[PDB]
Amino acid sequence: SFEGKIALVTGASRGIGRAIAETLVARGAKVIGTATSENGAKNISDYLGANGKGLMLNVTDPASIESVLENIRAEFGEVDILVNNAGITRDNLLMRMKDDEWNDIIETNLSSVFRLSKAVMRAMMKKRCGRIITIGSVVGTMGNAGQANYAAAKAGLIGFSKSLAREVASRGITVNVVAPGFIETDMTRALSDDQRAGILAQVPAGRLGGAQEIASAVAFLASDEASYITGETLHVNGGMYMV
Amino acid sequence: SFEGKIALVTGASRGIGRAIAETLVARGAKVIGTATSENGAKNISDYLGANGKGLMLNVTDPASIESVLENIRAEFGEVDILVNNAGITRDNLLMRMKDDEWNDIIETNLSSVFRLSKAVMRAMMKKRCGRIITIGSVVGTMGNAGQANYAAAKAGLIGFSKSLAREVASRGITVNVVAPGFIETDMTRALSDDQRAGILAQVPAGRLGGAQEIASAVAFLASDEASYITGETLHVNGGMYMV
Amino acid sequence: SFEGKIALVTGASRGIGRAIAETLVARGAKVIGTATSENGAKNISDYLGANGKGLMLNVTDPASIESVLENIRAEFGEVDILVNNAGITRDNLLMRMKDDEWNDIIETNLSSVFRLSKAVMRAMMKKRCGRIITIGSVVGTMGNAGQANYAAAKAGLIGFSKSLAREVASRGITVNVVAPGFIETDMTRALSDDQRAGILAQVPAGRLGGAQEIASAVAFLASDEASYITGETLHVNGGMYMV
Amino acid sequence: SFEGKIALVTGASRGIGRAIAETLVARGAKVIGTATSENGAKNISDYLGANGKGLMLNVTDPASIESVLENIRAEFGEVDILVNNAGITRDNLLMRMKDDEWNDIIETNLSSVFRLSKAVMRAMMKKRCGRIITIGSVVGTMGNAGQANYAAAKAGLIGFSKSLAREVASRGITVNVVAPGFIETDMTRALSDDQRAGILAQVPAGRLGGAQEIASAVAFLASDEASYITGETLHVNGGMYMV
Ligand SMILES: NC(=O)C1=CN([C@@H]2O[C@H](COP(=O)(O)OP(=O)(O)OC[C@H]3O[C@@H](n4cnc5c(N)ncnc54)[C@H](OP(=O)(O)O)[C@@H]3O)[C@@H](O)[C@H]2O)C=CC1
Ligand SMILES: NC(=O)C1=CN([C@@H]2O[C@H](COP(=O)(O)OP(=O)(O)OC[C@H]3O[C@@H](n4cnc5c(N)ncnc54)[C@H](OP(=O)(O)O)[C@@H]3O)[C@@H](O)[C@H]2O)C=CC1
Ligand SMILES: NC(=O)C1=CN([C@@H]2O[C@H](COP(=O)(O)OP(=O)(O)OC[C@H]3O[C@@H](n4cnc5c(N)ncnc54)[C@H](OP(=O)(O)O)[C@@H]3O)[C@@H](O)[C@H]2O)C=CC1
Ligand SMILES: NC(=O)C1=CN([C@@H]2O[C@H](COP(=O)(O)OP(=O)(O)OC[C@H]3O[C@@H](n4cnc5c(N)ncnc54)[C@H](OP(=O)(O)O)[C@@H]3O)[C@@H](O)[C@H]2O)C=CC1
Ligand code: NA
Ligand code: NA
Repeated sequence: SFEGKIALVTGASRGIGRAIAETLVARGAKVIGTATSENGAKNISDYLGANGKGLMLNVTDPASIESVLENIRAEFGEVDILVNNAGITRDNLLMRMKDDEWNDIIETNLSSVFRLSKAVMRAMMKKRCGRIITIGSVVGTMGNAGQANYAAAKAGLIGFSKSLAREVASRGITVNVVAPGFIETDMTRALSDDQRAGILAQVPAGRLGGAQEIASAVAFLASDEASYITGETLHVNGGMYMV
Repeated sequence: SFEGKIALVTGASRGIGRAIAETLVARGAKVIGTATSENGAKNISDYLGANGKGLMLNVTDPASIESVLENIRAEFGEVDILVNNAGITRDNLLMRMKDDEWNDIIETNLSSVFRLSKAVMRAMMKKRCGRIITIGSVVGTMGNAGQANYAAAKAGLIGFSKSLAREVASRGITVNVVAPGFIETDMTRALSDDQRAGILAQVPAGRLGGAQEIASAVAFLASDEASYITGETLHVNGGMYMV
Repeated sequence: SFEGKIALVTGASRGIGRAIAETLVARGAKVIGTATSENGAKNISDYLGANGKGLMLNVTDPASIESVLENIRAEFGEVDILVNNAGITRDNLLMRMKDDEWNDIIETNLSSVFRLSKAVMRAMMKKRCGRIITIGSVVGTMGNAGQANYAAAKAGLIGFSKSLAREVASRGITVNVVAPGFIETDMTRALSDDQRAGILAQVPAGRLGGAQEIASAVAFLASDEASYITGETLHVNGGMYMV
Repeated sequence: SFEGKIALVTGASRGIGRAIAETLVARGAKVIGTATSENGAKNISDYLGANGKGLMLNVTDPASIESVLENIRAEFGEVDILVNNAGITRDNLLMRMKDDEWNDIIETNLSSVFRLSKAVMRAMMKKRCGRIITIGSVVGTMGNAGQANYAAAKAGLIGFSKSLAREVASRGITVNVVAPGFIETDMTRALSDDQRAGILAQVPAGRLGGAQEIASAVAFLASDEASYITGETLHVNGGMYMV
């Protein structure tokens, strides 16, 4: 399914990013997963073993981006599949939201998509084949109190993706977004009973999503069987929102 | 894979419906495909072989629906996956559109979705597992001059699907729409050389889609890897429209 | 603002339809409001007085539609502004939904839009000016358990409107949808405390909408100041849903 | 009318911003319009006369924002209506897009919306009344080749607006977006004869929009007749895109 393809998955330490990396490996890809520390990069190298490696990447630092891409090109080849998964939250109601909480979210969650996409596009255009998949959020579509920064970044990456899709579609490259709802992570596992119940009440499916479920959606769009899907957002949210 | 799941694909004679039926068989489903005539049903039985059967079905006729589902239950079992693919066009500008052209489109393309979905839901709710997937159209979301009837039906089945999705989500059933752009079939071949050039100019991918590309999307949603996707529309249109 | 214009408002007896009629009159229109009984038509004639009249109209009966339009053409002139407000509900979970509850909703809420729009379009096309505005619902966009019929009709009229908009836009006619959320009516006034509280919890604004608020939106789109809005849905729902 | 309401319109020198400012004055608002230079501010003061004032504002500079709002509070009072109209383009295909062209668009077109909205919200929350309206673009929803930066900002401000809308709705404040299609201004005049023909071919209305048509939409949302509209995008594009 992905035999001979090279994938770059940003933020592949755990959860969604790790499930994406593992799924792509399971279906034949060579995967480079990234973390913000050399130790995180080591842990990624450890689970990937013979099927890829971990590298330290800061998606807000241009020099870090060039270093990582040159390493990949030296050891593996040109990136066929880019999965923009790295992302953070800095929640606050707007009157409490600090300028840094705004700027860091825009930089890490939106400007990252610009930087990484631009860095891989030339080789994909030459090859007349490629996949760019960004992990958005239901919050980008519905909005959410206390997450106006996160919502701005997650909505903004859809506008970005639609525009890039229009630029590259004629050369067999697709550019799409997967938008998760509530996914079980270490964060949600630490919530109280009342807090989890409050989350579940929002989801018609009546459960949290799994990291693997997001990985399944990404792997579908990354495949040869999604060649006619571009500029699309695939919502994976148990019916929490419906558009 | 779909080992031991029973799928009903309406309108499986050719084009998108046939591609869906073949894909579901290849991945382990027992498939019942339908045509509007007994001769068409036999042709379906021929290609399905030991993995399924063709039946004559008119999706506008309640007696036909009832007879077909009883035949399926007697020979195979209860339907696990319903694919509402049957559909027609009756194109005209509104000023020329005949009552029959409106009504036949509503009955064939919209009311069919109600009738078939209702007819399979009880058993899916009992098993706490099910898939309903309806083939929509880009035209349902974009609109198209000369197709106000078709657009009404294809938009209407999205509203229907979101509502049903909300009713059944907590019992492990998903209800989704796959919305193709222009696909090379007997619905499209009838266009002129300049209509085809006009359509191609609207598609960033620079090509018509293939029937197998829609089948790939349907098969993804029908699978256990799409359990957290419900009330969603998956657009497969080469970038012709982006939402 | 509407001096010299003729408006037809279907279902103008009370609530939204009556507020629409009154607002259009207040801004200079001549208004014909419709009801399903001769007595309802009388009550409309009574509030409209010198600024229009009531007529008995059944939006599912073609002969009734021709009769009403011929009366309007004789007494007033050609319809400049059509507001499709007539609509019903027949709520039920899908396994309890009767065929008549499906068919009556499609006929009254969706096929009506086809019939009335077609009946007024020729004169608007000749005049190179016109407005068609249909009252949709938030349910058409979000879906709702127990309203799959209503949701199908309300979503279907958006697809219809987009297609018709594309057909007529070049001749200065716009075709739009106003989609209310929860509006205070006689129905909601009769609800229990717990029932009203359950509704309000869904609405960030924390109140029900007024019939006049929907009328304001319709009057805006009907005006000369909305000439560049077409194929659009204007959601008036206090933030109950956001697209 | 807006008797005794104070409106701030960013970028009111010409085009859409000027039309918005003039419309709000004509309907009784006291208007503060802004330009990036003192010479531009005087030109605004000239046209506003006794009904308002021009001020120099840079929406990327926190000190400029603070100074301007203090000037408004000292002379007029607290802002009741904020119209975020200031915006720029820095067009390029992604492969040629410079870091500056990305960053300046994000700062000017997206982060400005955060900064200005935050700066007026406290007083609106105290009064239990307010309007925030941001000028988006069709490109935010559709995407456009060569405008991935602009699209990211214009999509991003929708996510922002939905989130803020959710925070403030219960206190009688609305937060909405008006999304113009192609409007005859200094942003568009720079296109070639064949670009203009290419744009016109994409607009069913068969014409560019007027600046006053956007002002009409803004004025409707700013009014007391749009109290139940929040978190909404009002598309004013002649049918160029339909959602
Ligand atoms: N419910 C959920 O969890 C949902 C998550 N998402 C999205 O999924 C993605 C994964 O996040 P989440 O699920 O919270 O799980 P994590 O917090 O495990 O994933 C975030 C990853 O991003 C990396 N990262 C953070 N900052 C930077 C930076 N400056 N440069 C490079 N990498 C960075 C982290 O690296 P490190 O490991 O080195 O710290 C980490 O691997 C995000 O984009 C998030 O918005 C979307 C919808 C729902
Ligand atoms: N082709 C395209 O570009 C696109 C197609 N679609 C949708 O995809 C679906 C399949 O389209 P496509 O393969 O192109 O179409 P085809 O016309 O090739 O096939 C239509 C199928 O539906 C069956 N059918 C028609 N009427 C009825 C009825 N009353 N009861 C039961 N079955 C019926 C036909 O049966 P029989 O063989 O007996 O005539 C046939 O098997 C449709 O829903 C269509 O709207 C959507 C977007 C684009
Ligand atoms: N919360 C709400 O109330 C909302 C309502 N809407 C929509 O607003 C519209 C008004 O409905 P509602 O608010 O329930 O108030 P009403 O029930 O007062 O309005 C319905 C109107 O439709 C007329 N009508 C019913 N059947 C027919 C028919 N066959 N032919 C012609 N006219 C008919 C009725 O006529 P008569 O008076 O003669 O009985 C009545 O005037 C509907 O389209 C509804 O879907 C949308 C969103 C929210
Ligand atoms: N024209 C069109 O077709 C469309 C426009 N839009 C949007 O409409 C809005 C106005 O567009 P339009 O009238 O065409 O544009 P113009 O270029 O005519 O005007 C832009 C305005 O924004 C001001 N401005 C620019 N940068 C800054 C800054 N850093 N701080 C404060 N003010 C600034 C300008 O000030 P100065 O005069 O001092 O330079 C000017 O008043 C924009 O947000 C644009 O994206 C959306 C869709 C279509
Ligand atoms: Na989708
Ligand atoms: Na809208």
